[PDB]
Amino acid sequence: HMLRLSAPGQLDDDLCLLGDVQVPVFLLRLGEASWALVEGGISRDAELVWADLCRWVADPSQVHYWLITHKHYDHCGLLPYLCPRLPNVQVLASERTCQAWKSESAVRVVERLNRQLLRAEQRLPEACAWDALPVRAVADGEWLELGPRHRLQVIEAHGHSDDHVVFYDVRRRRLFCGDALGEFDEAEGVWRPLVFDDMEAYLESLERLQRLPTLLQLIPGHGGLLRGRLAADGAESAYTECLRLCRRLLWRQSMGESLDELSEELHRAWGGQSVDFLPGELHLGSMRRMLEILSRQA
Ligand SMILES: O=C(O)c1ccccc1-c1cccnc1
Ligand SMILES: [Fe+3]
Ligand SMILES: [Fe+3]
Repeated sequence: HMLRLSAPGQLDDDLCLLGDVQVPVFLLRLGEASWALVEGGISRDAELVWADLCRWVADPSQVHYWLITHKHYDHCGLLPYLCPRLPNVQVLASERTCQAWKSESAVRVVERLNRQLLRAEQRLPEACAWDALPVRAVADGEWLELGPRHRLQVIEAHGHSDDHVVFYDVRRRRLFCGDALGEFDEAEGVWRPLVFDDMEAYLESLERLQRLPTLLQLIPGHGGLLRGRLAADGAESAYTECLRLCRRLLWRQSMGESLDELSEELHRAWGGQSVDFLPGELHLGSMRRMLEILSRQA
């Protein structure tokens, strides 16, 4: 489809997709000798993303920033493995996201999930300690002056998770939105909600994002770049899909169903898209957690 760019390589004059479209790392060209990365992928893609990076970046000491939307294992798994190969990089993440990397228990969960995704006999490169990452915490509303023609605003966007932020390039009307709008359904063209921490926060983040100057390019955590009407309408559509799921939950409960019934149906209808980077137990359990959240707050 012409409104979804979903191939590795160049996406715009300044922007490339590295790795797999399902868990991509974006590469911004900031100048002749300066680059940034956006989103932090899954650990097992280290050599793939590194190889792709080196096709565009002849000297990786020119990689100066790495912007991170949130602490989930599929959005920061590359950091310890590519860190050592990027001697000038500064990781830019929220305060709560940075805090997660200082927690032994939180780090354990991330490492276990990423290691479930290794192909057999696959060995990972030498890793920085999670608590030694070259991180700089960024605040809600902060302007990241990345280069002469790259200025991105941090916007708090809690709900999917309690640390989540998005990054807005107003010059290009371009929003890196992480998972805050949900998972874009490639077959049907609609947003699937991903409410895994707080429904009220998730919806209020979408209300605020809807107020941004009209979007031209919308870049979520999975699936590529959305443009045209999909970008312009994305936040509003994500919000109305979340409400649709609430009504659906209420309708079935009112017929005496357990949360497990709609959970299995959502896993069946939606779990196939992420099967290659998400353990299926996690998808089904995530569907259950989401319905538990919607059921409590509705
Ligand atoms: O956030 C996602 O990308 C996602 C999408 C569908 C199902 C589960 C997750 C998820 C849940 C928890 C931590 N990581 C990922
Ligand atoms: Fe997530
Ligand atoms: Fe994700």
